[PDB]
Amino acid sequence: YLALLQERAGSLRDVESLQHQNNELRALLNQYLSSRINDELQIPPTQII
Amino acid sequence: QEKVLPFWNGSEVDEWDYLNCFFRRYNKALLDKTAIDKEKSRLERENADLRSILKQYLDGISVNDDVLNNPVNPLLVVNNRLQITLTERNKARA
Amino acid sequence: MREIVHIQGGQCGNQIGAKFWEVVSDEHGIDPTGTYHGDSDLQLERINVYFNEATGGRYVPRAILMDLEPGTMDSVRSGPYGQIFRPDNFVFGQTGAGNNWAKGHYTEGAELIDSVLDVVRKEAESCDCLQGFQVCHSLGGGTGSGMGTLLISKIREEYPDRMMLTFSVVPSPKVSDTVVEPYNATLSVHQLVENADECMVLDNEALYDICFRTLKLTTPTFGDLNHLISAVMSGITCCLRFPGQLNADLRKLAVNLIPFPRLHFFMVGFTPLTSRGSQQYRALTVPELTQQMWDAKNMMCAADPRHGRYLTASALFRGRMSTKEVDEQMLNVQNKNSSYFVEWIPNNVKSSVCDIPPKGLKMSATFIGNSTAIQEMFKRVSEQFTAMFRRKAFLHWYTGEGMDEMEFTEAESNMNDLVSEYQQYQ
Amino acid sequence: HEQQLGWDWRPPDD
Amino acid sequence: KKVEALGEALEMKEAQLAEVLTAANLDPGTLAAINQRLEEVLDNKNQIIKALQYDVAKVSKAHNDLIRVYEAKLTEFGIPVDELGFRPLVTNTSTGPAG
Amino acid sequence: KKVEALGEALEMKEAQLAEVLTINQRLEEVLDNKNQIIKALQYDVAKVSKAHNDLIRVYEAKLTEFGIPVDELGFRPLVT
Amino acid sequence: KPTIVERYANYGSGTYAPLQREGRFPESKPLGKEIETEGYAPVTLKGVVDLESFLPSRLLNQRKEAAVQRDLKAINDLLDT
Amino acid sequence: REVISIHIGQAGIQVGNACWELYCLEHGIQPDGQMPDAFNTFFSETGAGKHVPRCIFLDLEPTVVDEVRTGTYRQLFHPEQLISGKEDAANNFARGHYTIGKEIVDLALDRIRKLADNCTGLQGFLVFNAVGGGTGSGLGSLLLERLSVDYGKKSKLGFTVYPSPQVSTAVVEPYNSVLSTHSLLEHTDVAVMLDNEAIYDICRRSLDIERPTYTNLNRLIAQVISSLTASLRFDGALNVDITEFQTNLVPYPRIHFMLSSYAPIISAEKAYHEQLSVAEITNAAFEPASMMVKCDPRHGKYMACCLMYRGDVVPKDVNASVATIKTKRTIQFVDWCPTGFKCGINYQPPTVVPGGDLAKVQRAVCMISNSTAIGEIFSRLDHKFDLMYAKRAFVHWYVGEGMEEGEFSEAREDLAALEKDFEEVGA
Ligand SMILES: Nc1nc2c(ncn2[C@@H]2O[C@H](COP(=O)(O)OP(=O)(O)OP(=O)(O)O)[C@@H](O)[C@H]2O)c(=O)[nH]1
Ligand SMILES: Nc1nc2c(ncn2[C@@H]2O[C@H](COP(=O)(O)OP(=O)(O)O)[C@@H](O)[C@H]2O)c(=O)[nH]1
Ligand SMILES: [Mg+2]
Repeated sequence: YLALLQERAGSLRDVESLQHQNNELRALLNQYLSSRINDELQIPPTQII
Repeated sequence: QEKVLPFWNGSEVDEWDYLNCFFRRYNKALLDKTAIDKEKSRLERENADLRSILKQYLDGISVNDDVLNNPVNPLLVVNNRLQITLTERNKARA
Repeated sequence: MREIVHIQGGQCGNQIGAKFWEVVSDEHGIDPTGTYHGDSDLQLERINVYFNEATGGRYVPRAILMDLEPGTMDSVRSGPYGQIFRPDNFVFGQTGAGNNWAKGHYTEGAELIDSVLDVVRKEAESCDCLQGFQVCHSLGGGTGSGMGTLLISKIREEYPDRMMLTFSVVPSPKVSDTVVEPYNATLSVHQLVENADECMVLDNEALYDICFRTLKLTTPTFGDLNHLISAVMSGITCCLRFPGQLNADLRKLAVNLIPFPRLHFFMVGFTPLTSRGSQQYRALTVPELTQQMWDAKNMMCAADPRHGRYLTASALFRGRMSTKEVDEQMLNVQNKNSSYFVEWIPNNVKSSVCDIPPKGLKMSATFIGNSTAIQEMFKRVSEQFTAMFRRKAFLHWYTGEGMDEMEFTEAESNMNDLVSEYQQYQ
Repeated sequence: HEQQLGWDWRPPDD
Repeated sequence: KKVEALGEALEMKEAQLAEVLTAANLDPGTLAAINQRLEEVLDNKNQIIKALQYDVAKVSKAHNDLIRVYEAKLTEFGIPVDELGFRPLVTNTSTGPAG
Repeated sequence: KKVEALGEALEMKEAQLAEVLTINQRLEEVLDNKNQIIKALQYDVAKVSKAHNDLIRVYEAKLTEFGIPVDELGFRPLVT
Repeated sequence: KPTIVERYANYGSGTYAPLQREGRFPESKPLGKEIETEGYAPVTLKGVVDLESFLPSRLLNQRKEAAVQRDLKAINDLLDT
Repeated sequence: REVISIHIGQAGIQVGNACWELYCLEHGIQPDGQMPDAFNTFFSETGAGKHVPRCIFLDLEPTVVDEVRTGTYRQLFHPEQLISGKEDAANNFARGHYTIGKEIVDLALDRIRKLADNCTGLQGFLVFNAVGGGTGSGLGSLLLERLSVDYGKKSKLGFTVYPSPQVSTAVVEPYNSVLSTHSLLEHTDVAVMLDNEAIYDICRRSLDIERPTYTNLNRLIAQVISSLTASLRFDGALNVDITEFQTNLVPYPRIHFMLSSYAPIISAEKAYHEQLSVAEITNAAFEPASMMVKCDPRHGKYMACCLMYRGDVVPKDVNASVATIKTKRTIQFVDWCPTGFKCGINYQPPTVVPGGDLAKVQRAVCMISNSTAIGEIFSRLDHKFDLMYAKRAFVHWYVGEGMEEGEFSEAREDLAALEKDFEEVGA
């Protein structure tokens, strides 16, 4: 049971770190989705994707 | 939570059913850890998806060898490949 | 009156203690033959703190060597100043420690520690009014931690009224000597935080960084490192040997430093440490000795105080100086670096002044801090422990000698709660 | 017993 | 079998909801919004029930443990008169809410 | 866990039935029952907290009446 | 310094009220590495059935041997005789 | 502090023939046994300046034992330890373990015990053998089992030679090695592994010789043994002994098969030009071409490595070099141990043999490492044994000489289990 508790604590810390990284990545992606080069092209990467 | 309620939400005791409350606590810990695992399992896959979309977006801006190598690319179009791909994606995402 | 018995555990502790005794003999002015050939009487006024008049001036140190091999013992005898210790105190087994905590705390400990207690008790009863114990060892080996730590525990149980200084060379990640250093460090701090009264923690990483930056040495062998550790352990307690304008006993230092009975790990440095070349240019007055004292790169510990907070500091000056100058130095340092200091302790610095500077130097100082950033070493060692304890690596060499997993988990939990206790206050 | 899993604890006679 | 009975109840209630909505055919927006704000009311009710039940349990445990610790201190000091009786607590152990 | 989840699902589904029927009076009476449960439960919390404070008072009075310990020693009790 | 059993039996009936003077505070984490698993628990039957789906395996249910076999064979033959 | 040395079979005693020359050169003992404390580990003193080794050389064929009985070292040894049987085991495990093995082991053991009694403080046994043949494999297995039964707790180091992956002399050495692992795994405590082809390639690359005889191999293995035992005799900054080896290099009970390497293994004409400071000899001790065993460490991970520096070494350049090794990328330690190194230094510089191939180098490094890069060797030997065991080939000899079937069944399953154990401890 104690081994299980230790594994749970490790998993919780990993989940927290992963959520942090995901939030940072999503913020960066939203930053890219609004740029001068995003509109100055005759073909937008938004439509390309 | 389980520091103040480790047991749940009168004759003598037999050895087989002797540890049932402890197994209740053990099962509570197992359920919580399984929930942790499920949450993580969704987080890493969503993170990977975000990484992929970010990478292909940066490719969309840049002028790169793989951008040219991908036959479906606005940078250089041959035989309406890009237009066919766009209409296929439109009908698939409709 | 007051005196200190000394013990040198293991090879590292033995060599550090040998250099310490050379330094002390130089400061007190005695020959390697044991005779007195100093200059002034202020040194022989109070040699009974470390030495005993044997027969017509042949002063004998009050220290006991301790290891499990004869090679190191022969080396210390053959080295200079090694012809002064009492041969009745060269206690040592023969089998071999094997750098194993079990082999130094459960078998060879059980086969030699009755004898080591017998000799140390003989010395502690020969000396009249005890003041404390002094022990030198490393927390990365088998007989450094096993032998020395069991000796610490037994002596604490037998004389539980004497202040105890254990000087611990904690392992440092970059200078990785052996493979079981984290295991030994964990199993040693588990007992130190519970029995011993204060350990001064040192590390080879900072002991090398100091030699490369401040000393500007080219090839520093272990002689220079042991020299620095000596010069620290010599000035840790000078108010006993020499008079002072504001004396400070060891118990006074302990009570001023340790706020709670479980926060007694001291990170220590020495000043001045001037390179052989730039010394002729350098200026040595109090408001630069103090600047180098609080310089984060002079600390003999790879834990930058800018990564934590200070609970208490102790500055022991040596030489004829200005007490008001010292006090204004400490006050303005606190006001300049208020952030690095704890709020609920006014005047976090305890200052002491002794009237006799060391050999040659005209002014000197020693710094002993109780910063909460020292949790970094324990956190790192615990991480290195749990990197191996998940897979039980190198664990059968202790399991076969008779230690379960229960005490390993106990020691790791002890480290974790110690880190928590440092972190909570900060 | 009383902490982990007893639900009842009874002393012996002597 | 209790789970099976509750599943049957869920199935019949869901079918009744489906037929009622397909019969009424009212506009989605306003009726949906009605649904969400009383759903929120119900959800907050359930959450506060859970939290306050846990609060009762926690305060009762702290109460009983502190009673025992005062009794122990007084009987150690030799004060022989004990006054208060323990409340019907379910879980007894060392924990945080004592000092 | 499945039982409790099914129970709450049943309750919410009945709530949707009641609201889309316009039954609702019964749903609001159930809600009033829940509110009065809230009231009784928080009143019990108030009772136990006040009794906790009262026993702190009686114990400090008992200690001070003999005076053999001073008012406070060692640990400090927490107050709700 | 008491034993663990004595320490647990002394305070209350299985508890411990640490005095604020010692400074040993293990019952309260420094709030940095705090633990709270209440949010992760499922609130809907969809989550319940998903957790049920997760991990069904745990849900459901040499030379030394040769030497020992040799020794037992020899001793069995001796008993037969 | 003393260690006993036993040499079984042609390869073991031939290696010892250079080991004792190297030891006498180190300690200044003349071949007859005179010198015109530091030797106590390897020699016992008596007479008017006379020293005799703590070794036994035992073999069945007397053809090679006569060579040491007559060749310039007759006065060195005790003229009883040179055991000689009556006829060779003929590469036959059953002839070396069951037929003839039961007749010389008594005289061998009753001599080992009295040498141990003479020894002041026992600290280890070290056994030289090659599993490529009957006389080595079978008899060494029997004797190692007997020693494990008798003494037990004392350390044992098997300096064992496996056959090369393709450069193979015997035809039955797959059988013999598979049948000898049953003891080399379970009875010895530390196995120091060799391979002829690796030394061939090492001396072809660095020692620039294309036709190396057995003399070169024996010399550059005797150098490794001397560098291993230098810490017991001489003084050093961080002396490391046999129990240190055991406690640091054996993470699990059934994982003890460690590689070896030596650097600089350099000529006499490149020694002046090419520089041999610590920061580069440490790197030169880690390339896969400098391993004394024909294995590729890039195919696995390093569990634990141990370094011994003889000569002029300061303990800071070792730290810098280990830091560089860890920061390197072409190698990858097992994620188990952060502190994966066992440093050790000495003070006696490497001892050149006059007329030899190596040179008077100021310093040298011997590295022994435990890594998962040996499951490949075990698997290849298992495969090349199973294929010959398929058609029931060469087995009638062993059948008529004492083996029946259970030996092969249990050896095969044991090797399978060992390979699976390495696989599962890998990741
Ligand atoms: N390093 C080294 N290995 C040798 C030498 N001579 C033989 N070998 C190895 O020994 C193997 C065969 O020799 P052995 O089996 O040891 O000969 P033996 O010791 O008399 O044992 P039997 O052949 O069974 O009689 C070959 O595969 C070689 O690898 C040597 O001089 N040096
Ligand atoms: N400062 C200093 N440290 C040393 C010296 N010699 C060895 N050490 C350190 O001591 C450690 C060896 O631990 P050791 O004493 O052998 O462990 P023990 O056998 O259990 O006592 C190494 O990591 C070295 O860094 C020295 O002369 N001075
Ligand atoms: Mg032969």
